Amino acid sequence: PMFIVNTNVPRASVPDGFLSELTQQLAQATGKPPQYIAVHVVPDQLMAFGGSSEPCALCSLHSIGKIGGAQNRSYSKLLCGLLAERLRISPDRVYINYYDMNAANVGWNNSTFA
Amino acid sequence: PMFIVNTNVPRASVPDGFLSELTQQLAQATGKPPQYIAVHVVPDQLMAFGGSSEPCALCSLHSIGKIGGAQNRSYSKLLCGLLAERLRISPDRVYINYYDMNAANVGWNNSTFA
Amino acid sequence: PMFIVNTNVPRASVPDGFLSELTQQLAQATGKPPQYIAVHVVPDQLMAFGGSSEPCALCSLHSIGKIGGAQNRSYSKLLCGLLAERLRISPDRVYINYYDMNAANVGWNNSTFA
Ligand SMILES: O=C(O/N=C/c1ccc(O)c(F)c1)C1CCCCC1
Ligand SMILES: O=C(O/N=C/c1ccc(O)c(F)c1)C1CCCCC1
Repeated sequence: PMFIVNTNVPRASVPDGFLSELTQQLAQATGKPPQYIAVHVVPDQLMAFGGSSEPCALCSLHSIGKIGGAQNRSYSKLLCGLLAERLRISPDRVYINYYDMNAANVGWNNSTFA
Repeated sequence: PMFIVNTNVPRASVPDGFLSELTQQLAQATGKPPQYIAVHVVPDQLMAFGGSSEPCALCSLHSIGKIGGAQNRSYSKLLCGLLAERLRISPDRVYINYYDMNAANVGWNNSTFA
Repeated sequence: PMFIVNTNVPRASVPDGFLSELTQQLAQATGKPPQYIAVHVVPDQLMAFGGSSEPCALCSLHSIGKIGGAQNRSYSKLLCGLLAERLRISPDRVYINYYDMNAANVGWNNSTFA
């Protein structure tokens, strides 16, 4: 799985251990080994949500399977919770795009997961 | 809707009010309330288009519905026009990927839009 | 085609000519005219792969067609090879998401490719 967070929150406001927490929590939530989890946080972005520049986040979670109605609701609760607690971003100013990737469309280690 | 623009144009060349203009124009074009529109501009990027480092932009527009042949052509005219007028980027050096998202695959406020 | 690479490798470690090499190699691999190839490299990123902050890369390749099982394996060999040789990133710390875009969903020059 791959989780990316783009936010206007300042780099200094991202707490130590944030990437490790995301990795652990996502491994738990998706049921995939943490060794396969990639996380990426991009602070200090020029963005607006609803026409406002208050703290917000635009994210994406890509996974080969483990994507669906109920699972995505669970992921959203978990991730919005983390963003709210760690980055002080209101859940209603967070968008998370979920992508169910086909194994043949994910490259890794000179080949794909097909 | 979520609109992201990545460009090699310098931050200083992005006019004040650009995010607000994108928000307003997108609300009008998509027919959705501005409160749901998210915009993200990323300047000073290391990119090339056609092998050239002249001004260019790689963008994406994600929306739950309101994506299709005719609509996308209209979105492209609007957005390329704005990029040309505000950032001085030639329309033929702009790529905009459109994504019609399923409500179940968009997280927001601790849940999804499903 | 559009290729984007996000990495924690420092800007200074990206060799001169890297964007041109990616452009030429992608033109060759996809069979697409070089003038239609867009490349974007984003260094100095805050990311982790498998919980580790050792050099890694999260990438994406979007193309209208020319995406499939065998082709993606070939693209992965090519791109991981380039990332390993030029940025010193181990192939097993690279993820590349492949997207087969519909011509109607790609905007360019005030319209789409439909
Ligand atoms: O590592 C990933 O997650 N997928 C794991 C996975 C679980 C079961 C399975 O059968 C697979 F083929 C792959 C990918 C990383 C790149 C973005 C898509 C998910
Ligand atoms: O807020 C968004 O736009 N979609 C709005 C929307 C309009 C009509 C509709 O029936 C929907 F289910 C959703 C999403 C934000 C995340 C990226 C995809 C668009």
